[PDB]
Amino acid sequence: HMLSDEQMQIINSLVEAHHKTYDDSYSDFVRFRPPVRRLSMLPHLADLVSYSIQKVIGFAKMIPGFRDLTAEDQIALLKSSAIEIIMLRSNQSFSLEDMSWSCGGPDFKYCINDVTKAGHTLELLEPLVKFQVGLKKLKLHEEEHVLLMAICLLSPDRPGVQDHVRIEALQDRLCDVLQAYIRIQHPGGRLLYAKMIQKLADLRSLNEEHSKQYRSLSFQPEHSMQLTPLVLEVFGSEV
Amino acid sequence: HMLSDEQMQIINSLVEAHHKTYDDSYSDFVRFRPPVRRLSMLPHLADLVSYSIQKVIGFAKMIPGFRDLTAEDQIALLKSSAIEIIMLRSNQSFSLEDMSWSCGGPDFKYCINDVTKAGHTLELLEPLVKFQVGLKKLKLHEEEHVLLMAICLLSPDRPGVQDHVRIEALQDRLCDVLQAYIRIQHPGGRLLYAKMIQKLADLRSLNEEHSKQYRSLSFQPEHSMQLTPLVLEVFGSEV
Amino acid sequence: KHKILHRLLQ
Amino acid sequence: KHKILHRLLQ
Ligand SMILES: C=C(CCC(C)(C)O)C[C@H](C)[C@H]1CC[C@H]2/C(=C/C=C3/C[C@@H](O)C[C@H](O)C3=C)CCC[C@]12C
Ligand SMILES: C=C(CCC(C)(C)O)C[C@H](C)[C@H]1CC[C@H]2/C(=C/C=C3/C[C@@H](O)C[C@H](O)C3=C)CCC[C@]12C
Repeated sequence: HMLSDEQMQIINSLVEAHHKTYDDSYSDFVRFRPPVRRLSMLPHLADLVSYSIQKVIGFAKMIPGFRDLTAEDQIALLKSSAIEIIMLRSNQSFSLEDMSWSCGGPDFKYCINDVTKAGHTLELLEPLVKFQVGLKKLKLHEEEHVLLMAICLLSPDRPGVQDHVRIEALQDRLCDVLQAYIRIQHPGGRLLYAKMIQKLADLRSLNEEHSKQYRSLSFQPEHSMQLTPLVLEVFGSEV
Repeated sequence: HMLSDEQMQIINSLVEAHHKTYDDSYSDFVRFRPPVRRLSMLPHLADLVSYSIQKVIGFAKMIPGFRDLTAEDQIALLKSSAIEIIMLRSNQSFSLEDMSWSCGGPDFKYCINDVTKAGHTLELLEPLVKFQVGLKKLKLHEEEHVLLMAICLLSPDRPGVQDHVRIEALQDRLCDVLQAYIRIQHPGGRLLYAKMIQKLADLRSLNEEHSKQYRSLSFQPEHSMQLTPLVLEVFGSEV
Repeated sequence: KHKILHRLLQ
Repeated sequence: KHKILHRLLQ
């Protein structure tokens, strides 16, 4: 009926790592290629994603146990989970009032229609937005949002993972933290853990549709040249 | 004592091609990643170069005879001449009043010190600036500037060219145009052609120092990730 | 090999 | 192979 000392240190270092790698001011967005509203939004959103991958890598390196994985498994885990973690962390800027991501003035407010102008279609953006409002209605604690991202990232059921048992145990140690956290520290949350595990299944199906729609981008050199070298490396097929 | 009809059509289509691919307003510079003044200038100048390569490719495709080369020789010629053509076309924005490239307000005015903040050292920027003021003092006609770029681009003495004779003949046909042009249409220019051919030799030695200083960039992934996919493709070693 | 340049060269 | 990610992963 009370969190372990180990379980709160896990929560601590995961919450601190999210604060180091998530800026609520979004002030760095002025450094991206400006948005334009042909694929007019693709340079700005490709910069936005590229920046976000760098933040996700910074977060991941501070999940307890992730550094001790081989560099191969680290890369395997980041390559196939990155768009899910971005979709997850992006909920901090999502808003039900506008059904958009509000990261600034009108410039860094990302409508559904802006993201279409980046080479993605409704069949991704429709489930993605729906996912965001469901996620938003869970009204998660900071400790739960942060745990969910790390549980998502530490999925052993991902292409190319070598050490299935080592990461499965890591993901299990984190799920136990989340289950205990919700039960001890979240009133009225007895049905919440199941709803977050559901959100992971939603992420796989969004990840699948994105990577398919991304392949269609990356095969047109006129569009792929608008990406960044990190994006291309993270979302392409290698070892 | 009078230009051939063939020689003026060559001049015509080369001058029109430069106007299609060179904007004197520099209005597109707002679309680059903004400059910052660690390598703070590298994102903005990497965008500037990447844009310029796209313009040089547009110019080259309209040099008479360049389209009929194999795609291999076209790529060979563009890969090893691109930074020289950029250095050549950049003279349109250079200014002796400031010894900088003035493409806008204070933002798109590129001091010598800004370019150092993009990962290049004085041993390139010192000969480069000196090259620009010498080039500027030639006070070239539009027809000569345009011819010089195409003569630079059509150099058969470049790594990987296959059809040495076909491009040598093309470069010869263009040099004859320039020699005749200067003699017929440029009063007091009887020593000018030799001075432009000298500028080509200057370009080789600047190209050599840049590609060496670029190798030192491209081997540090933290810096190379700041480049664009076109830059990386054009300045790297492939077939 | 030279994906972008081939496309840019029409 | 994964030049940037290896560097980013320290
Ligand atoms: C253009 C897109 C990808 C193009 C490529 C070229 C990668 O295919 C579509 C993606 C699928 C979706 C998913 C999240 C979506 C968004 C996130 C907003 C934020 C702001 C802040 O909260 C930080 C946070 O990190 C974050 C990323 C809104 C834009 C579209 C975004 C990236
Ligand atoms: C940062 C640099 C390269 C970095 C990489 C990453 C490529 O190594 C240094 C280069 C060597 C030099 C050469 C020309 C130089 C300049 C040109 C200005 C213009 C404006 C307009 O006139 C259009 C014109 O096209 C053009 C390019 C000024 C900046 C430094 C520039 C690119």
